[PDB]
Amino acid sequence: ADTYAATRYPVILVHGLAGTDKFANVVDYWYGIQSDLQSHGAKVYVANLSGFQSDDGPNGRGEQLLAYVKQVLAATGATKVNLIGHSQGGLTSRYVAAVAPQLVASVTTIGTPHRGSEFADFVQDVLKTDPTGLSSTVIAAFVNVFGTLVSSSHNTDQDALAALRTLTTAQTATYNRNFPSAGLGAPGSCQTGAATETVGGSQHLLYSWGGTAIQPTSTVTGATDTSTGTLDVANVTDPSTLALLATGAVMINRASGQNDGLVSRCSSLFGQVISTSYHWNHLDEINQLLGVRGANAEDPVAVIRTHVNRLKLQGV
Ligand SMILES: [Ca+2]
Repeated sequence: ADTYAATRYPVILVHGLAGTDKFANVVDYWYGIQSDLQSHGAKVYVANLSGFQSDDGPNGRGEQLLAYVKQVLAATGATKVNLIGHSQGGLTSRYVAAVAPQLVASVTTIGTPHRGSEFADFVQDVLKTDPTGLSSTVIAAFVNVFGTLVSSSHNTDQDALAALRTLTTAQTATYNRNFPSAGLGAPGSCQTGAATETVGGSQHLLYSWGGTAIQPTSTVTGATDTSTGTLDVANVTDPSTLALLATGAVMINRASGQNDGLVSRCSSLFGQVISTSYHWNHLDEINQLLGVRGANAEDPVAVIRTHVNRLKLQGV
């Protein structure tokens, strides 16, 4: 054990997707990340949140996270925390930094759709005419795969789609207006904002990164998966690999540009962007499923570890 990742303030990992900190009630959402960071001296706490309504609604994920943050502080005697969120967890983290600015030292978002997801938009369009979504082979595939990851549910296939409602372009637009952030860039610029923000007289360090495995091609039509080789085992041992190429292809046909299967490069930009060139799909970002990634995908565990050291070096 060493102190490479020993930050001053505790680290809270904030999940996204359908709910809780587990996939199918048994697999850790942040696969293998907590034990790694702890072996490097970090104090890590993993949030467990629920709900499909907006992050700022009554008893919504935002309020749940805020309550959790206060329990962590009260138990540790620490005065602030470092928030690291994935997918919707980046939106959740934003709520806490906005309503209790004095309790947050930094906000890092990984593959967060700050400006919405074109796939979430597509699903909303289809259910307007096929309340089932199944007339779409892409939706069927998405549901089949992501339905198996839902924890604590009696209708996992339904819940798999429910998790996309808050990620639409329209919903995030509303959220961004009610919860502005210096970390966001100007509208329609596909540029990031400021590296820091001063809120309630508290300074926050702002960071982000995302994956761009899915690239547009002139010829799955119109898209290619750059995370995998020719004959890649990740295409077999991880069912989310081809599922996210399919959803990413839909995104590209909806003018998203390069993406991770659910979040475009432009939508992910927030604060200081470490990189968006990682050859990752949305689940590779969190070492899923079960540590499986394509031959061209970088090590996500190493990437996160290096970032917690980065925080330490910044004094948080
Ligand atoms: Ca994977």
